[PDB]
Amino acid sequence: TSSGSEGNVKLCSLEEAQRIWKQKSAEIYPIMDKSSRTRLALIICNEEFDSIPRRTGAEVDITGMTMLLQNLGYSVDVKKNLTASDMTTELEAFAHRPEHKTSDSTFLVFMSHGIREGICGKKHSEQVPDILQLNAIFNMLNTKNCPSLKDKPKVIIIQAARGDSPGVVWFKD
Amino acid sequence: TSSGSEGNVKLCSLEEAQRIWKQKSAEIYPIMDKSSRTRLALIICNEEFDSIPRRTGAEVDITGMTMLLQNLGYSVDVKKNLTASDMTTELEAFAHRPEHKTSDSTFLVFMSHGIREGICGKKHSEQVPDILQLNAIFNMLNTKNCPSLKDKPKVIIIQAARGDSPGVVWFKD
Amino acid sequence: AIKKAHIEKDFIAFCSSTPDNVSWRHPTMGSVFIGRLIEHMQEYACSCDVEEIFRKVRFSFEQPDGRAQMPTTERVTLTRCFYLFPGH
Amino acid sequence: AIKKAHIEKDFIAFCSSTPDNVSWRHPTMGSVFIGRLIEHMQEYACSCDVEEIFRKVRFSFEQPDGRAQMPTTERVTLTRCFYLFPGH
Repeated sequence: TSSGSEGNVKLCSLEEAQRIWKQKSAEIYPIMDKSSRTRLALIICNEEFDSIPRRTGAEVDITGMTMLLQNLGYSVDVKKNLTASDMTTELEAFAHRPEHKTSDSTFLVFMSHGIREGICGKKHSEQVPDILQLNAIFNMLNTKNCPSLKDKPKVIIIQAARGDSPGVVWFKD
Repeated sequence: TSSGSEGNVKLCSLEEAQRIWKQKSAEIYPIMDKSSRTRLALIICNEEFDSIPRRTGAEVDITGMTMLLQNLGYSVDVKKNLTASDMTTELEAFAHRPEHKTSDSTFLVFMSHGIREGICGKKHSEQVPDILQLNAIFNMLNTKNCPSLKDKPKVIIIQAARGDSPGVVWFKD
Repeated sequence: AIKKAHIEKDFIAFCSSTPDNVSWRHPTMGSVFIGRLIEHMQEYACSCDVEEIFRKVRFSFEQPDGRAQMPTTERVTLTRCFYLFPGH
Repeated sequence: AIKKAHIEKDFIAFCSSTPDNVSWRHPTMGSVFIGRLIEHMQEYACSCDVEEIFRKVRFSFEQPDGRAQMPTTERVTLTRCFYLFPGH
């Protein structure tokens, strides 16, 4: 049933979990007790922009990802329409959250317009760029800047174009 | 025995191969017939430089990687002490080799001094940089510039520093 | 007592396309990468680790149409398999 | 007839360290990443796909010493498992 906390996410049974723990030795990330763990996730989604086209359909993405991450056991913070500076501030605050200490993992989701260099902030234009680089995201979440997430999986998901090209070439059969 | 063509590489048995083909459906890259395939690999290693320290021990790396790739069924080209321009020329020539048409995969190995921006050529100095970027390697081997390797695994291995930092932080137990 | 730890470890990034290339979004259906990711996470979180799920997502994009893209896994320092164990 | 193909697909890169960070080499023993890669390829090519082997290599570096580094997998567009099938 999809009425449970995990919704439409297919459950891992007790026999399935033991099969995973038997096939691989000490090569799996440990998960904390369900009763006490405080898993955190952050979604930053930019839909409304100053100078570039509105991202219609972004609400569907926010809904889908929020519900999915909740299904997987994460408490989800949703932040919308931020500059690159605001995203940096938000990421810094996220890295400082006390819950990471009693968590086993985290998810970061970024959804916006994008260019080769990185992810567009709300104020982005060709004349005056407003870009958050993937490199900055990693730096803000690493062991130096986020010691609470040491040894813990940090999954970064980015929906954004990476340039203007169609990503295809032709060939003949 | 290590006297065979595969040397010290542990063999995959017929029962082990069928176990791999049964556990996963159509999610494995196809391998071409051993009798007819012409697998190619390229090693570029820079040991002797104009302005930066000599890479002592590089010969051990060349020997090890050459023998390993041969053990895995690849015909190995070894090129030494090249500028970034020479590496580009060598990569372009490699992408044009007719053998890729009758191959199922390729390996590219780069070994040199390195900085954040990329891989050092033989003439590299802080004043006059001589750098090959990882982005250029991908571009030269993609479907546009190397159509013969379409749908085929292209493995790039890079031994090179990526900056000056020790890569560590302290924590207390 | 103090001990050394890697500054950067246990990361995985998953981008919607390859460098230089567009990523597609539908006005009512949302972003295709996002929708495809959710579907695969819902189906495969129970049995596959995250690296494996991301590979499956990439495979679903293999055959290119009018709106083509190839999701890319980036800067991976996962030292173990990350299983979500949904339900646990 | 012509058909569309992804411009960039079926790539995997494996770097000796994380961005900003050093990679170590011994004057007589060679580069540690290279030596470690060979050892793991020799042992695990028979049973594991390349993505899995690279993960194992990363794990072998997990505990940092005086000369620490964390190999990183980059820009992955492998849509399938790449098994070497040594002997075949």
